[PDB]
Amino acid sequence: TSWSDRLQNAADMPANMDKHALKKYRREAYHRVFVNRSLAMEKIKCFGFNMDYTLAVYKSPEYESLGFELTVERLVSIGYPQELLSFAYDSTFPTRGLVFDTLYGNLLKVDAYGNLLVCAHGFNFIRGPETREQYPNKFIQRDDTERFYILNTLFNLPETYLLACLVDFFTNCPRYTSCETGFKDGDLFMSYRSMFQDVRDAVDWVHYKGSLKEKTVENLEKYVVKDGKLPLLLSRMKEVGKVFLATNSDYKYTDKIMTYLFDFPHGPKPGSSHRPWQSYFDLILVDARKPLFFGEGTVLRQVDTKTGKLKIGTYTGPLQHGIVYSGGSSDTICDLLGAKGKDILYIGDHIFQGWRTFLVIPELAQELHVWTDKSSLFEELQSLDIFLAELYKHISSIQRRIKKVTHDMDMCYGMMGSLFRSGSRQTLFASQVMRYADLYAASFINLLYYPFSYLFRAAHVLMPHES
Amino acid sequence: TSWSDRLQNAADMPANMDKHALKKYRREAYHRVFVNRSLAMEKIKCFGFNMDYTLAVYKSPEYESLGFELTVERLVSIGYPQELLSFAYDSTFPTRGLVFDTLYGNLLKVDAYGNLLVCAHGFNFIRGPETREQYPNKFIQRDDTERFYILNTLFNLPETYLLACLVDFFTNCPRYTSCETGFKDGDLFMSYRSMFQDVRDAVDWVHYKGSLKEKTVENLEKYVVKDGKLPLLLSRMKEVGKVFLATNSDYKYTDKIMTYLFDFPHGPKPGSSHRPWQSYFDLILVDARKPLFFGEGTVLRQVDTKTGKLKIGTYTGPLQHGIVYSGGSSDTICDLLGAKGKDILYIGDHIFQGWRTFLVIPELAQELHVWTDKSSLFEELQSLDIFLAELYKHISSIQRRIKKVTHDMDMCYGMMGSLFRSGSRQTLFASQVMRYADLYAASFINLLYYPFSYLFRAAHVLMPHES
Amino acid sequence: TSWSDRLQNAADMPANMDKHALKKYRREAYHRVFVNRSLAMEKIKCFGFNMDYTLAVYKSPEYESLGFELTVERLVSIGYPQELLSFAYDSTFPTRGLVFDTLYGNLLKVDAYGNLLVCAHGFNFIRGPETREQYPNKFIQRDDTERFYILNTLFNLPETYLLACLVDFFTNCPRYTSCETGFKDGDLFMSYRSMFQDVRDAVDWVHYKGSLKEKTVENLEKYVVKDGKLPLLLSRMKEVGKVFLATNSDYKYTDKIMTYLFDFPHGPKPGSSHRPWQSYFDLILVDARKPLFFGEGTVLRQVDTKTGKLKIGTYTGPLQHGIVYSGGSSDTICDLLGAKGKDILYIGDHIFQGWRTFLVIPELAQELHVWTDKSSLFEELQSLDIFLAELYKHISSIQRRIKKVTHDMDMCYGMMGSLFRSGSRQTLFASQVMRYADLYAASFINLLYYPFSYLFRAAHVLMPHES
Amino acid sequence: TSWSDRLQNAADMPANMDKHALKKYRREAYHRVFVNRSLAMEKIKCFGFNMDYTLAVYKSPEYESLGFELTVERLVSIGYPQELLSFAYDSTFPTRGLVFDTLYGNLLKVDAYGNLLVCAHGFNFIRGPETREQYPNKFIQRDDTERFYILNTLFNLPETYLLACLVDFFTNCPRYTSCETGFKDGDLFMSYRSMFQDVRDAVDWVHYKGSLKEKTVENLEKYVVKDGKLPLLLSRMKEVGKVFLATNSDYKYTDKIMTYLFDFPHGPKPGSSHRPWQSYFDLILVDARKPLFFGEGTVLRQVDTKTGKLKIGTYTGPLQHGIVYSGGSSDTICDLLGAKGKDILYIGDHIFQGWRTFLVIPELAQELHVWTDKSSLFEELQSLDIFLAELYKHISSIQRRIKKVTHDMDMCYGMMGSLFRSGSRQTLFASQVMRYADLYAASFINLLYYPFSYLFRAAHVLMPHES
Repeated sequence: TSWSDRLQNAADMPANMDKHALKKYRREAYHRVFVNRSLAMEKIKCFGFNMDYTLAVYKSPEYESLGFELTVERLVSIGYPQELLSFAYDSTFPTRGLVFDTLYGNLLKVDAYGNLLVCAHGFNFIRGPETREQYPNKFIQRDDTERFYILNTLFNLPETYLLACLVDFFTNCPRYTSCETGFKDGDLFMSYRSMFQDVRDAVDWVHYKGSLKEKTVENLEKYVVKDGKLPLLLSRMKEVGKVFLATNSDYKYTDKIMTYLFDFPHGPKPGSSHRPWQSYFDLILVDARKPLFFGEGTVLRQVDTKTGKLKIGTYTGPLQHGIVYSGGSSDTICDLLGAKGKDILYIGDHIFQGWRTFLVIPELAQELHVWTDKSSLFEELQSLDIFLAELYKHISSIQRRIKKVTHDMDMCYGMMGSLFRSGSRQTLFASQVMRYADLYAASFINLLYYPFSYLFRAAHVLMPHES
Repeated sequence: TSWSDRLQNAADMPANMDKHALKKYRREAYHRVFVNRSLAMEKIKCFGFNMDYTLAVYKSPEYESLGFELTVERLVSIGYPQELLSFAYDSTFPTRGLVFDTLYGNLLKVDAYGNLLVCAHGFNFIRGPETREQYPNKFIQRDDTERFYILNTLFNLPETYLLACLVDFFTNCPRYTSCETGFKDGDLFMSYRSMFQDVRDAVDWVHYKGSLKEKTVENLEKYVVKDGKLPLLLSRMKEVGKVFLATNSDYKYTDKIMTYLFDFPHGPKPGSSHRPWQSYFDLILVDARKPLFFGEGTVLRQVDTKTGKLKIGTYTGPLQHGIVYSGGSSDTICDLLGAKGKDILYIGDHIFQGWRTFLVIPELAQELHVWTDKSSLFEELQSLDIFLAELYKHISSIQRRIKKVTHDMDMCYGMMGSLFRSGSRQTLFASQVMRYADLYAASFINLLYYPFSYLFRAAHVLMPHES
Repeated sequence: TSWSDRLQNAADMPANMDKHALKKYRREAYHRVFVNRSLAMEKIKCFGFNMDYTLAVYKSPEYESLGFELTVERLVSIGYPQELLSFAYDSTFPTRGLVFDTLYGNLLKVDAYGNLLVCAHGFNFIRGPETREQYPNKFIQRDDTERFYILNTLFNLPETYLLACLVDFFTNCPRYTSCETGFKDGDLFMSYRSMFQDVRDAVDWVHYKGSLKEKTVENLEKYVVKDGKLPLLLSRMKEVGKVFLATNSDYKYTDKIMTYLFDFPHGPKPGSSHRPWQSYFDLILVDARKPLFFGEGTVLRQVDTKTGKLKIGTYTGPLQHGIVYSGGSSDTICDLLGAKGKDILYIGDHIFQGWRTFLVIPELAQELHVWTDKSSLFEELQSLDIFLAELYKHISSIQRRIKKVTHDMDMCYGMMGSLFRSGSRQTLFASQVMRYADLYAASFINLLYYPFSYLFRAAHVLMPHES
Repeated sequence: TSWSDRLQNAADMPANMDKHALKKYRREAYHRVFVNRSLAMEKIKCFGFNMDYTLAVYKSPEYESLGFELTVERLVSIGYPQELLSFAYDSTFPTRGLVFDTLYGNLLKVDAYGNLLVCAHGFNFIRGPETREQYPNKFIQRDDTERFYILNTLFNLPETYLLACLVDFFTNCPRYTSCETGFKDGDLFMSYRSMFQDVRDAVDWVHYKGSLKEKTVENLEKYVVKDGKLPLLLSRMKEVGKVFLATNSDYKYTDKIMTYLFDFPHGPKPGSSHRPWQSYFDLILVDARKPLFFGEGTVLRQVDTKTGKLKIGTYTGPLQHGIVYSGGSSDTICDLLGAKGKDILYIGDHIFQGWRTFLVIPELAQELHVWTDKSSLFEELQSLDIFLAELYKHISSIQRRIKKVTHDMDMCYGMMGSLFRSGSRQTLFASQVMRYADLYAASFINLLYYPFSYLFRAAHVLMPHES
């Protein structure tokens, strides 16, 4: 069961909206909204949305698999060897948030402080003594952005796997000779950095210039989760505040996707008349150019919605319906909606004054199921950790047991472990979720199970001396 | 009782070094080392020290009071009105870590996200509706470094108070007319920013060009804590690894201070021969120029210890005793000591690859005593917070009670509240301690009560969905 | 007669290489190499070449006209009104080096100090009092790169004209209302900056993603000057040093163009066997990414010349023939050729340690012919200028005569005047030629008329007090 | 005869102000204003002045000699060896504008393109083959500001000489061993960069914290040129526009100096009543902080002229007399004077929108006298250069004669040659004068010999192809 199977299983449920129905439903972890920082819902005046992996949850492993194959085909088409065509996408290998080391050709899982949790070269997992040869203190400086690339997004999933496949292919194929920083074909030296750049370029091309969008849109049932509860949540939000869409996609793609997502023989609830997806938003903005959108942005433009092209000129005046914007900035959205900063909840799949944030983490659906299965393994980890400290206070192969249990726990998630941790150690990714997302969940649909004056309450944080 | 009275009270204790003596002593909060991130002491190869507020704990309120009066006298001497001489330092007003808003002339206490916890203009505490006139969402952007200055250090204590005294003086004196961004004397407009810059300049002058050092050094008994347990801890550290000093002070000041700190009729333990302070360090570095020291540093120089002046030339070769360095960088120290990054524990009073860190927070001695007195007040705060969320889930003047209890709790610390929080809300400062200090305590002497293979163990951190 | 007609007329000449034939030929201005800074040819070890407008001189006005029409068609295709299709390229309007002011929608000709020489909004030439309304001291700051874009290159010729056509169209068409900073279509405001960005984007697209290259290469006789003297000069250079090509074009385009340029029934001289264009270069580098090429560059790659695609890997070793590189940097070229800086003459059409520089200015052929026709007009300008200063030393409508003669002289060049001056005032462009080009000429073929040990001699420069 | 003897000789002349008296006086080079760029004096609305080396011309070699000795004494006082006290300042060695290479300890004279004209290590002049060992193409990159320091100002004269004295001392003294990048005293290595930084620090200290100002002001007759024609020129300027002073000096120093400069028993002309120096300026600004003054500046303050200290507050309103400002910016001056950019002539000794510029070059007085003596030597240089090019066109020891004559010409200026050239090659400094100074002269007093509607006329500049 993929995480998107879990989302699609819950998506097939009709909404029972009775008071205690919604109450007993948000006991179940997969349907809860988790809280890093308290947030009074009653004080939210606008709800903003990204499209991709937020409203439009691409099905897994199919969509990753499509991205992977189109990227492989782009690499072959620009000169990569034919053997690449025999790769097939394996959803059990990649974990989101890995670091690619372009110097050595390794994928690294790290904590917030640069400590290495997992190191793999191709499909070989480096450990202990041999890791320290390339990572002296088992440490990487993540802000050496010229060397290390953080594979942070869900669109980075196929290329996470592809990079491993390639290092493995060049490392094991006898045409090639392995080096520390790349590989030779006869006297021809190819660095892992050049190779990483070709992949990155090929992923960009598939998205901006290749057939990814085209192939998605011809089979939306295969590639995109559809949930009848979407128009219901959005119409409920529009009762209590304004709703907006800000997406990086162009207008034609957004329209095709959004039309599919609202394509039910009904509107908010069954039995009601269907309405156009545009009717659910007070403001629709495409070609947003995030993350630049959140800074200086680009000039505000306006789409001719019959042609999908930009108008010559932009409607100057106040917010009125019918209009679709393009570019601009998040500050321009505030001005148009008449609401600033903490009055705004922005719901998206990516971790980037000051809007409140709801982070959708689609993997959380499967992570939650494994987490509860492993509870014993984690509890033992805590005990060993506690007992180890007891020994040092005043033979001591508790360390090897700690190493063993940590591996076992991790393998249940896939080869690169949990998104959020390796054994008792939190990932870079988990720390950034905690620092940057006020609220997070497997799906934003989970908001539907809470009343709109709900006070989301974070646990009181105490310093070590306060506890 | 000042925090430095607490440190000086514990400093008058001889060291009972029996096994269970040290065990039962580090139950008591004021003598514990607190742990943000686990640290195996057995793996530490070098211990590094800042001098000021670390080895040399300046007595409070006397030292702040000396800084304050010399700074006031500098301002008068450069053209400030005579009424400044009737100011007297009040240790109950300043809390460390306040933000001075140079636009409006307010001191602000803030959380890590920019939310205003406390706003005071002079000695008037702005609240609710009137705060929102200048701080629209009750929010400041701390990284607008041209407007906001964070009064982060213990040397900033007198000027925190001085800035308040000045705004209060100009605001209430009838020679002057108040404006939003400063004040007039007839047609003469003086901004709060100019005024803040004069104070900052005057504090710098007192330290670098005035009589602060001179007045300290003529009365060390009045201004500096002396603790006979210092040579004992340091000699214990030198048994298990290397010890170094890196200070911003010049050689003559360091020598005067360090000689006083080792001035006992004995060495490590009573009954042992006294030794020079220099014998306790494998490496001594002065004129360090922190924080530049931690980056590119400056060229490595060497002090002629009979004159206190730089030698022409620097000893190129390996670490040998007798030598005192000047300038250089933290990377140069690693090279000389033959140990990198996580092998090093650096002990200092200020929050700035990668050395482990022990943060000395002298105020923690008094904060800990108030914390335990207020436990009831905090517990009520938690209950109200929890009960408030219960109401919103489905008249509601729980908010006014929350506002009231928060004030009451805060006033026990002084007018600007606790260093670490305002009621249930953590300060910017507390967050930075948690992010940047592996270990922290009221005093580094607390290390003496733990065995040198101790494993300092942080609580396992769980994400909201893991708990 | 276009400048490229002049180049093509001289290109139809066979080379008479007798000693005094070449001597009497380089008396004639159009065949001379002009010298800003002395250069001993005997000391040059390598000759480097850009392709475009250097080896491959695109015919004018045809090539500009092709660029213009493909750019117009791109704008219409993305939403610009149909009336754009009735524009036709006018080679008499643009002068190279104009500044587009994106705030006001004006083309400006300026001197090196920011002084306005010519201001045109669409096809209306603003003068005197009305210029000072938008340019207070008749001055622009060229390094305000967000506002002002310098239309420096020969590829900028069509868009120089296009920008004028567009401002004129929107200004005179009654669908639209004129504003200071753009224009309205009803309530729709379009800024000149947005409009400039669309043009710039459309020019980029025509070059990188549209049919410009395709249409060039299907009719090379119409679009590119062919000169039988090219292989002769290059073979002469290869006798005395190394020859290299560094171009931004990809391999397939370069090969098509370069094959055409060497397509004669003969090699260096008539009667000799034809050889491949590649045989004339010790080093060939494509996808150079200038100007980044001159700094950090990109990784050095290698082209598979049978497919036109990059090889996986790059030949590590010393320079050997057969190899074609891609990317890299100018420092990598030096390493490969074994010659640095002043040992290298780089021949190109664009003004960008330290290679010597030969600047090809194709317009110089027509500018030289007008210059000599206007000699009287310029001489009068000097006299009026001198006589004006005589009056002020001690009614004075010498200023209006100076204004009149300056206009008359300028109109002989086209509407925006000479590339190098407006009357007695030198352009920004002329100053940059003098500062940055050691040698310059209408064509690099002019090198053929000088012996290869020639000492190019600049006039001794004297300061005003030395003269 | 020093350059300041020449200025003081002309300063002893009374002003004969008859029409043709002033006409025949500005035939003589030493009394002319030279013109790089034309400037209509009739269009100038404000005249701005720096103080130092502009209004206050420090006598040479005395003032350099005072700076030198106080700097030497500062170095000894901070640990430099006693032998430094036996240095004596030699005004024949330094030429302004030399580059100190902190890597190798050489002074370099360079042209605008980085070409080495003169290289000296201590007092040894490196030539030919041995220069190329450290400067591969005889070239330095001046914008490598971490390595190369340009000794641009007249205050840099003593330290130019001092740096040479020191390299010579450490190189020839047998306590020390020479290295490529510094020198050893036993095992102690001292780099030339550290040594350069100590000198630079010591020069700064002498100026800001030592006795330079004090020693100047106690003997103004010895250190500062006094010219009775100063009040006359300034009063003439104030007839036709506004006059302002912007200086980096504080108020007390400025007042002492300016009082001395106006200390005559008369005002503008003999026979007229004396007036205070302040009466000659519409605006007086001290503590200007140039060059920051020309950018963002610092806050505008106001001096209490009875105490010399800053007022608390600044007079907000329009320009009125009596007021003395401090800090601020050049934009603030424009606002106060009601005149922008090209309406302003700024007269100073240093080469730094857009004020017109008059550069005072005190050395020009002696340079002009040598220039005319060497006219033959330069004319031969031109002939050899021309004849050399004639040979290469088609044994050739014209090069050694060119090398010889160039040396001979140069030695007439002092050991480091002319400020403006080495033989036929212009210095970096000469190029910057030509690029940045509209007008220049040995003294600004030269303005007195031109009528105030004079049109300063630059020679028409032609490109090589236009001539």
